[PDB]
Amino acid sequence: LKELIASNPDDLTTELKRAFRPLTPHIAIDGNELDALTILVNLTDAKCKQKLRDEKWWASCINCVNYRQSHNPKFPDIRSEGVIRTQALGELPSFLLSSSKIPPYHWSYSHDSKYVNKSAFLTNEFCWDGEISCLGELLKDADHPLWNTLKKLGCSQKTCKAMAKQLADITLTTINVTLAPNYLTQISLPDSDTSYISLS
RNA sequence: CUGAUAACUUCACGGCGGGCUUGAUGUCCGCGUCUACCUGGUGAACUGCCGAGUAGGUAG
Repeated sequence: LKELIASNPDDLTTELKRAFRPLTPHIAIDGNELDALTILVNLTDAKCKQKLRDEKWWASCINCVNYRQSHNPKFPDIRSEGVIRTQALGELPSFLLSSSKIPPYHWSYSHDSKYVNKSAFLTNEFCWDGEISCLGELLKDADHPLWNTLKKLGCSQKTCKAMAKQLADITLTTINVTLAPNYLTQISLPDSDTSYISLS
């Protein structure tokens, strides 16, 4: 929503740090991606990564979609040991609310304190012309645009892109919380007349 | 069968010093409140004597 006509607030560099992490609508790019990804590779480990993009590139930044999740079991008790990436099942009357009424794209990474700097390149949002989602869903095909920094930035060789294609095939259905043992809030209610249900 | 069960935040602490609000000021003119008017004691606590005695004691 903040395009290249007003992409420079000219105060300091908090705009990229604000627009990477989701609490707000996102910025749209067309071909000016080299302004972002020469900082993005140098976020971990500005026109310096051009012989060392190919290090810290094996599986570390790729593995952080498995720990990326839709729903957060660490609120407000952080020792929970989960990952939940499944939206809902059902629809409501209109006076009630849920996380179904609003678009599911603000998902992020909650696993570790030392791997905070590894949630880049696969958890953020681009918003090209609408249907705003994350990067792991729209990058599962062969013919894809905006690949100028794949044909030009020659440090990124073609040996691990197919692993990123085949590793993120099906992940929208995996749910695994384990109640033995953690700090998970668990509750019981009568759903039927006799058969209670211990939901969470 | 309650986002389940459990869950002692606390110790010390000097906002003080100084300060001329004043000057002047015509509220007045006029003005018919009037008419009418039963609070009643049914008959109802008497007749005498003494006291010089509107005071005081008696008999019935």
